[PDB]
Amino acid sequence: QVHLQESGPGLVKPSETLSLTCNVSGTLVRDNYWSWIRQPLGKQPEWIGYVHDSGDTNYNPSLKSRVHLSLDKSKNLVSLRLTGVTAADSAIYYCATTKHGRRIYGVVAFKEWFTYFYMDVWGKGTSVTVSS
Amino acid sequence: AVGIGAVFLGFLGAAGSTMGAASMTLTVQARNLLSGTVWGIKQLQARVLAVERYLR
Amino acid sequence: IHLENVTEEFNMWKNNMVEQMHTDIISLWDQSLKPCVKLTPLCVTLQCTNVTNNITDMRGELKNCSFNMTTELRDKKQKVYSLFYRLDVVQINSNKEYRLINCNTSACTQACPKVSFEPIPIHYCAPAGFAILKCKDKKFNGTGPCPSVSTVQCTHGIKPVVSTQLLLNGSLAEEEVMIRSENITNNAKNILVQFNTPVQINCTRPNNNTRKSIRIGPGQAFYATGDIIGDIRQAHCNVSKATWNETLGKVVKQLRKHFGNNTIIRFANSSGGDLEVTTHSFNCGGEFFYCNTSGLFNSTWISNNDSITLPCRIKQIINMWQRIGQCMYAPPIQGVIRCVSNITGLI
Amino acid sequence: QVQLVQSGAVIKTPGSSVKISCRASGYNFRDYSIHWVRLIPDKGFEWIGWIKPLWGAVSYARQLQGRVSMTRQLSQDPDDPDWGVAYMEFSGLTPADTAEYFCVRRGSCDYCGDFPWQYWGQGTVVVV
Amino acid sequence: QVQLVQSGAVIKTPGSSVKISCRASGYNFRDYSIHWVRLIPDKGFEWIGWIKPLWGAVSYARQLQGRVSMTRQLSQDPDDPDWGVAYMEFSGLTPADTAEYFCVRRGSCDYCGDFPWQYWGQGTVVVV
Amino acid sequence: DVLMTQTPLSLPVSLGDQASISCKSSQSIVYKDGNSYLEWYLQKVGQSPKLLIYRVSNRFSGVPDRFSGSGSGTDFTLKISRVEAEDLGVYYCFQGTHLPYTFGGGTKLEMKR
Amino acid sequence: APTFVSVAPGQTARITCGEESLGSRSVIWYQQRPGQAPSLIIYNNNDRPSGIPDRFSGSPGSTFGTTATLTITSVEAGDEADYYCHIWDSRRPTNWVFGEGTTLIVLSQ
Ligand SMILES: *[C@@H]1O[C@H](CO)[C@@H](O[C@@H]2O[C@H](CO)[C@@H](O[C@@H]3O[C@H](CO[C@H]4O[C@H](CO[C@H]5O[C@H](CO)[C@@H](O)[C@H](O)[C@@H]5O)[C@@H](O)[C@H](O[C@H]5O[C@H](CO)[C@@H](O)[C@H](O)[C@@H]5O[C@H]5O[C@H](CO)[C@@H](O)[C@H](O)[C@@H]5O)[C@@H]4O)[C@@H](O)[C@H](O[C@H]4O[C@H](CO)[C@@H](O)[C@H](O)[C@@H]4O[C@H]4O[C@H](CO)[C@@H](O)[C@H](O)[C@@H]4O)[C@@H]3O)[C@H](O)[C@H]2NC(C)=O)[C@H](O)[C@H]1NC(C)=O
Ligand SMILES: *[C@@H]1O[C@H](CO)[C@@H](O[C@@H]2O[C@H](CO)[C@@H](O[C@@H]3O[C@H](CO[C@H]4O[C@H](CO)[C@@H](O)[C@H](O[C@H]5O[C@H](CO)[C@@H](O)[C@H](O)[C@@H]5O[C@H]5O[C@H](CO)[C@@H](O)[C@H](O)[C@@H]5O)[C@@H]4O)[C@@H](O)[C@H](O[C@H]4O[C@H](CO)[C@@H](O)[C@H](O)[C@@H]4O[C@H]4O[C@H](CO)[C@@H](O)[C@H](O)[C@@H]4O)[C@@H]3O)[C@H](O)[C@H]2NC(C)=O)[C@H](O)[C@H]1NC(C)=O
Ligand SMILES: *[C@@H]1O[C@H](CO)[C@@H](O[C@@H]2O[C@H](CO)[C@@H](O[C@@H]3O[C@H](CO[C@H]4O[C@H](CO)[C@@H](O)[C@H](O)[C@@H]4O)[C@@H](O)[C@H](O[C@H]4O[C@H](CO)[C@@H](O)[C@H](O)[C@@H]4O[C@H]4O[C@H](CO)[C@@H](O)[C@H](O)[C@@H]4O)[C@@H]3O)[C@H](O)[C@H]2NC(C)=O)[C@H](O)[C@H]1NC(C)=O
Ligand SMILES: *[C@@H]1O[C@H](CO)[C@@H](O[C@@H]2O[C@H](CO)[C@@H](O[C@@H]3O[C@H](CO[C@H]4O[C@H](CO)[C@@H](O)[C@H](O)[C@@H]4O)[C@@H](O)[C@H](O[C@H]4O[C@H](CO)[C@@H](O)[C@H](O)[C@@H]4O)[C@@H]3O)[C@H](O)[C@H]2NC(C)=O)[C@H](O)[C@H]1NC(C)=O
Ligand SMILES: *[C@@H]1O[C@H](CO)[C@@H](O[C@@H]2O[C@H](CO)[C@@H](O[C@@H]3O[C@H](CO)[C@@H](O)[C@H](O[C@H]4O[C@H](CO)[C@@H](O)[C@H](O)[C@@H]4O)[C@@H]3O)[C@H](O)[C@H]2NC(C)=O)[C@H](O)[C@H]1NC(C)=O
Ligand SMILES: *[C@@H]1O[C@H](CO)[C@@H](O[C@@H]2O[C@H](CO)[C@@H](O[C@@H]3O[C@H](CO)[C@@H](O)[C@H](O)[C@@H]3O)[C@H](O)[C@H]2NC(C)=O)[C@H](O)[C@H]1NC(C)=O
Ligand SMILES: *[C@@H]1O[C@H](CO)[C@@H](O[C@@H]2O[C@H](CO)[C@@H](O[C@@H]3O[C@H](CO)[C@@H](O)[C@H](O)[C@@H]3O)[C@H](O)[C@H]2NC(C)=O)[C@H](O)[C@H]1NC(C)=O
Ligand SMILES: *[C@@H]1O[C@H](CO)[C@@H](O[C@@H]2O[C@H](CO)[C@@H](O[C@@H]3O[C@H](CO)[C@@H](O)[C@H](O)[C@@H]3O)[C@H](O)[C@H]2NC(C)=O)[C@H](O)[C@H]1NC(C)=O
Ligand SMILES: *[C@@H]1O[C@H](CO)[C@@H](O[C@@H]2O[C@H](CO)[C@@H](O[C@@H]3O[C@H](CO)[C@@H](O)[C@H](O)[C@@H]3O)[C@H](O)[C@H]2NC(C)=O)[C@H](O)[C@H]1NC(C)=O
Ligand SMILES: *[C@@H]1O[C@H](CO)[C@@H](O[C@@H]2O[C@H](CO)[C@@H](O)[C@H](O)[C@H]2NC(C)=O)[C@H](O)[C@H]1NC(C)=O
Ligand SMILES: *[C@@H]1O[C@H](CO)[C@@H](O[C@@H]2O[C@H](CO)[C@@H](O)[C@H](O)[C@H]2NC(C)=O)[C@H](O)[C@H]1NC(C)=O
Ligand SMILES: *[C@@H]1O[C@H](CO)[C@@H](O[C@@H]2O[C@H](CO)[C@@H](O)[C@H](O)[C@H]2NC(C)=O)[C@H](O)[C@H]1NC(C)=O
Ligand SMILES: *[C@@H]1O[C@H](CO)[C@@H](O)[C@H](O)[C@H]1NC(C)=O
Repeated sequence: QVHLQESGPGLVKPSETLSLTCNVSGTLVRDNYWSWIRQPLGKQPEWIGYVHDSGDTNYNPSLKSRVHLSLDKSKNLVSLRLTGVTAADSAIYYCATTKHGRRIYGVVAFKEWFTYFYMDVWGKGTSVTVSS
Repeated sequence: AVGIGAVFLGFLGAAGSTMGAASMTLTVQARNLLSGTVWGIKQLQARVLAVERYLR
Repeated sequence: IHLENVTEEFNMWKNNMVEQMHTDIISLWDQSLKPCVKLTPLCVTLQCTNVTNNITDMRGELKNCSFNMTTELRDKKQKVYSLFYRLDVVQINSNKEYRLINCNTSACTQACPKVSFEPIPIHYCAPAGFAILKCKDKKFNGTGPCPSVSTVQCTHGIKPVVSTQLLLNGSLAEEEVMIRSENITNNAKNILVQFNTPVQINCTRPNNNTRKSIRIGPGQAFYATGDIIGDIRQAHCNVSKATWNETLGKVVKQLRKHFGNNTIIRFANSSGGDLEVTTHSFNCGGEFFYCNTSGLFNSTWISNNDSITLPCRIKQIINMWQRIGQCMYAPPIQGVIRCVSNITGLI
Repeated sequence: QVQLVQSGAVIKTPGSSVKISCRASGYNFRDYSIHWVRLIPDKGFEWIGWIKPLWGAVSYARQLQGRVSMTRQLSQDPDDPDWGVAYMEFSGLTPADTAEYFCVRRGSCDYCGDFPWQYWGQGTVVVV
Repeated sequence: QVQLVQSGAVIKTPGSSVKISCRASGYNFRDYSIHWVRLIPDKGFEWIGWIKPLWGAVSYARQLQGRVSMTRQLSQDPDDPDWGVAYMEFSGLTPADTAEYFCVRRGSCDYCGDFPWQYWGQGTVVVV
Repeated sequence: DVLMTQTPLSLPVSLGDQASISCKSSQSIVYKDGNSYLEWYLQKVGQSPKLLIYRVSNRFSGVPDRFSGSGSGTDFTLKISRVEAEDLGVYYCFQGTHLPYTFGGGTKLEMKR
Repeated sequence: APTFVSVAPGQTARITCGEESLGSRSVIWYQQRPGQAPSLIIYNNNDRPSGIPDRFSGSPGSTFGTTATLTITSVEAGDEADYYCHIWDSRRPTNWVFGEGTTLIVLSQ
């Protein structure tokens, strides 16, 4: 049983920085692996990035330029930092853990496997609407 | 079983036996000496070489 | 016809029958390519891209090449795509621009798929006037007197394989593993080894191809690798690790006789050179593998379940026996193929 | 006849690598082995390695592995199928390798072995 | 081996025409004759006609002329010179022709005649 | 040399069942006659060994019809129809073409209890 | 663009989502209730976690040239929500955006 929740400004001007939070309940942050999901209304969701422990972090190839993340190690939260909000950022933001597995299809010593992530639980979501 | 005597009436079987015992089975080496598109030319040339050697 | 009380000096190194066989196989192998289609018009500028794959930025190994090609009529032409391996295209100097590797020296006849490559046993019947002797001594070294010979009119079953690092399906010795040489203290001569127990090898190619016919010319059809359905997976070979350790134990037990009982026999991989003398070459269902064998030949030997994988690379064009201007284009074959072989010995 | 032309003399620095081209002409180069040997002054001869130019299978001395590489270049035109080139690249040079390097070919006889060396190169002088 | 694949079962109307494709594979199709035969239930066997696929010379039964036609298709590529196709188009269908149609090939022996039928088709069920 | 092996090595078979033992030939055994010269041997203990059948098909005179043999040049076997007490003994496979003449190992049919 | 599949309550409902298969796949199905976050239902091609019943079914991911399908048996009112596919293809690169969500609706409201 977990309970996770973010807290941001929710009312953002274009060309502005942005930040969010991740409280913990049931499980701390150093154990599991964390991700970020956004969803515009009437659209399929979009999976921004994921962070591991010990600095393993990967992002979108589209959002590779601007977004930056970190953890809050002593205070037991997860941060976020986005750069240059435009009209294509109005989406309800989420928080989620992730569990990863291998799907081996061939000879293991020839690197013929690939990790696949899946979101076991979910946050409750906050609307961060861009405000011109 | 075939029998060891079929060695001596066989081809070249008396090659290790003595000179007084090869003369009885001496005709088998005489008989098996004769009878027995590039590949056709090779086999034809070998066969006419064998019959020229026998005729010499 | 087993003879008796007879001694004939044998010498396999100065033998002439092996030289006649090496001439006859080359001449007949050239005689089994003249009716097939010469692949002159396919030698053309290729425009190639990467095959559809999650490319990782560390391997090529497949190329998706589009090019112009003539049709049944002489006037018209058609854009057509194929899949070539990376060892057959060379970047001549947007998407890149390649050519085949044989185009610099000689166009090459492809092999008609009605012609199989598999060996059938070849006997050698002696002609009239001559005869063929046969050693039967189980401890026959290779050179010197064999004190138990037997004349025969026609030789045993010899299946012609083609292989470089370690010979396959080769009549194995009976009492124990044997080694053979000419002068063992000489370096230029190879040291042949014939086993007692056949260690087993399994080789395969997991890529499910799709053979596709392209008409180069009227009456001439070209067979191209059309598509890779399924998954992109590298070709490999497997031997049993326990039996291979046991078989190297046998050959190390045999090699210590000629060199002294207190020596450190160790096995290394190949020193280098061209492709098909370092790697392990053979054919498998009509398609030529090249398998890296560093995974077998690393050990050391002092005086007192699993299976080894080893990767394989594939060429479609081959140049065996290294002539001036003759290669051939082995056409791809439909579906996943695999073949099983006993290892008779190694060189 | 049989001719073994080499490249000229060369001056190298310690730590560098030298490449010597033994061009062979007059026989079928795809048949007979090429050997490499070096005369160290006031130390004698020393063998280096052999190469069989049908494929390029090579072997080297034990105390020179990790330092020497040998390649070859066949002739692909059918109008001159005889000539060929051997290449030796000797790396890890020390001042002890100031020597004179030779490429040789086998005896041409059917009775002679492999190491009796009939034909010789002109001699590459290497000074480190 | 010798294989004689046919087409599947078919349902036709009275007055229509049926086409059945006997594909043959495993021997040289330009040599041996193909025959067609039909099993009528509770009436026995009945021969239909033969076809020699070297040119396509055919013959039919007397009580089936004006109703049946047979063609063939050779293989023209030299990479697969063996396989071939036979076609039977049976017209003027009545409910009496509800039957099971077979294509056959000759015996492969040099002693056997023409009508001893070694290899058989899988069986096309025709219901009018 | 054309040594053979015998599969299996000992079968205790009850009185009235079928026993079948095979011998496998490394080289083929074919003479200029065409008939594969192999013999089947039985030896009751402390005696001289008899002959069970000839080549594959012909039979040694003075032997009942409770013995049959089969083979096709490469690997050979028997079938014994009914078991007696005299069928105790040691069995062998013997070659007749190439020198030296090889043998099988030897099987001992036993009783069941 | 969200396609509608409608079936009687108690029947089977099938959902297709995403590009046709090229390599070996690992599909992941979600479930979006209106006004909430998603909720995972299938995590491997067919395996499902605890708390989600076995009346759901996934297409196996060892078939090439097909489409990833989710099969629902014995539909109900609580299962009337949106679905999402997320394919990890061993040949095509990383999908950073989910498939098109087909809204599931049941008749006789
Ligand atoms: C030369 O030698 C080399 C090496 O010696 C050979 O290389 C091998 O080649 C194989 C094929 O070429 C290749 O096989 C792969 O293996 C895949 C990996 O499988 C392993 O991992 C499975 C998952 O692990 C889970 O469990 C562990 C703890 O147990 C956890 O830690 C993990 O986190 C996972 O939760 C594991 O299940 C599996 O074990 C099974 O197989 C054993 C074999 O004896 C059984 O003893 C054991 O009990 C397991 O059996 C389960 O699974 C089988 C599946 O076949 C099932 O029948 C049983 O009932 C039982 O449920 C391994 O340990 C594997 O994933 C691959 O199989 C999937 O992909 C193929 C692709 O076509 C499908 O056809 C296949 O059906 C299967 O799909 C299934 O799963 C999909 C994904 O979930 C699903 O979508 C689909 O619907 C199916 O349900 C395939 O077998 C070897 O990996 C490879 N390497 C090695 C080291 O062996 C080489 O082949 C040799 N060369 C030659 C010529 O022979
Ligand atoms: C070292 O030695 C070993 C031992 O020989 C070598 O391994 C062999 O390599 C061969 C490769 O050259 C390989 O041969 C291929 O086999 C393929 C598999 O299919 C065969 O095997 C199955 C199962 O074993 C068998 O069921 C099939 O047919 C049997 O039944 C028919 C009856 O109709 C018989 O006619 C047939 O002979 C066989 O008989 C079996 O049963 C009888 C008893 O009744 C026994 O007495 C027999 O011994 C046997 O067990 C298959 O025969 C197969 O796909 C390959 O055939 C394709 O390729 C050849 C060209 O080589 C071509 O002529 C064929 O027509 C066919 O091509 C067509 O189909 C393709 C696919 O659709 C298509 O792409 C083509 O275009 C054509 O249309 C071929 O026969 C052999 O199997 C293995 N041995 C083993 C045990 O696996 C090893 O290679 C050697 N090492 C080296 C380095 O060479
Ligand atoms: C090696 O490299 C070659 C190129 O050098 C490559 O060939 C090309 O492959 C691609 C696929 O990767 C082909 O592109 C597809 O072509 C098909 C077939 O086109 C026919 O149909 C169109 C319809 O308008 C006709 O106009 C045309 O004349 C053809 O008759 C198209 O159907 C494909 O469209 C689908 O994919 C698009 C991708 O964006 C989608 O946007 C689109 O909506 C289509 O999707 C629909 O159909 C899918 C298939 O049914 C279905 O899965 C979807 O769900 C959806 O319903 C696409 O244009 C291209 O044509 C090939 N070129 C040639 C010359 O053949 C090889 O594939 C490559 N091989 C390897 C192994 O790397
Ligand atoms: C494959 O196996 C064959 C054997 O079937 C080997 O052939 C012979 O090998 C033996 C030893 O392995 C060689 O024998 C040596 O010969 C020396 C020369 O003397 C002989 O010749 C002279 C005339 O030239 C005769 O007068 C004399 O009587 C001999 O017949 C001997 O001097 C050697 O003596 C060794 O033993 C004594 C004591 O035991 C020592 O004091 C010596 O120092 C020495 O060690 C020895 O007897 C023989 O020459 C080989 N013959 C041939 C034709 O080769 C092959 O060598 C082998 N090949 C491979 C590749 O494995
Ligand atoms: C399709 O192929 C791509 C190939 O780039 C593949 O992307 C990579 O996947 C792996 C695993 O999913 C990612 O994770 C790596 O592997 C382990 C995981 O624990 C880590 O040790 C790695 O860290 C090393 O590499 C980092 C980047 O090089 C370094 O920053 C780090 O310090 C370590 O050296 C690493 O996390 C890997 O990040 C991606 N690559 C990229 C560029 O994102 C993808 O998974 C494949 N997808 C499918 C569906 O097959
Ligand atoms: C390797 O790839 C080939 C094709 O490139 C695969 O062959 C295909 O296999 C299927 C079934 O095994 C064949 O049958 C088809 O089945 C469907 C099922 O509904 C049916 O609707 C079709 O009409 C057809 O009968 C299919 O014909 C065959 N493809 C061809 C071109 O013959 C093969 O399965 C693959 N093998 C591996 C090991 O990956
Ligand atoms: C025999 O074994 C040795 C090592 O046990 C092999 O040497 C290895 O050769 C490869 C290249 O042939 C080296 O790979 C490296 O690749 C990277 C990326 O391309 C490149 O940047 C390097 O310069 C180098 O080429 C590898 O380092 C090397 N290993 C050692 C220890 O030197 C040798 O290839 C084996 N022989 C055969 C025939 O396989
Ligand atoms: C030839 O055989 C030797 C074994 O004698 C192979 O050495 C083995 O190399 C692998 C990695 O290349 C070792 O695995 C790992 O090594 C690290 C040390 O870096 C070790 O700490 C790990 O626990 C792990 O084992 C392996 O241990 C090593 N074998 C031994 C006995 O130490 C060598 O790789 C082989 N050559 C080739 C080309 O495969
Ligand atoms: C490679 O050499 C091995 C020898 O270790 C060969 O294995 C053995 O081959 C013989 C005949 O080829 C097999 O005998 C068979 O016995 C069965 C018993 O019912 C019979 O039905 C067959 O007609 C045949 O007589 C023997 O079982 C087999 N041994 C094993 C362990 O498999 C092997 O055939 C050679 N070739 C290859 C490609 O591996
Ligand atoms: C095809 O594959 C090649 C080889 O990976 C790609 O070319 C370069 O690959 C390296 C990685 O080894 C990258 O660092 C370079 O950026 C690549 N070059 C370019 C121009 O992208 C190549 O990108 C692949 N794709 C195509 C379309 O050629
Ligand atoms: C035939 O073409 C090949 C392929 O380009 C040539 O081989 C290359 O030659 C250049 C310069 O001679 C070298 O830098 C490359 O390393 C060579 N590559 C390979 C794979 O060998 C070859 O020289 C050409 N030969 C002729 C006679 O034109
Ligand atoms: C090579 O392949 C053959 C055939 O797949 C393997 O032989 C079988 O191996 C399995 C276990 O992997 C056994 O259960 C079977 O009884 C074997 N059958 C036969 C006829 O031998 C063989 O094991 C493979 N060799 C290696 C080294 O993996
Ligand atoms: C070498 O050692 C083996 C040990 O098996 C012994 O049989 C043999 O006689 C020894 N030979 C010599 C020359 O020491």
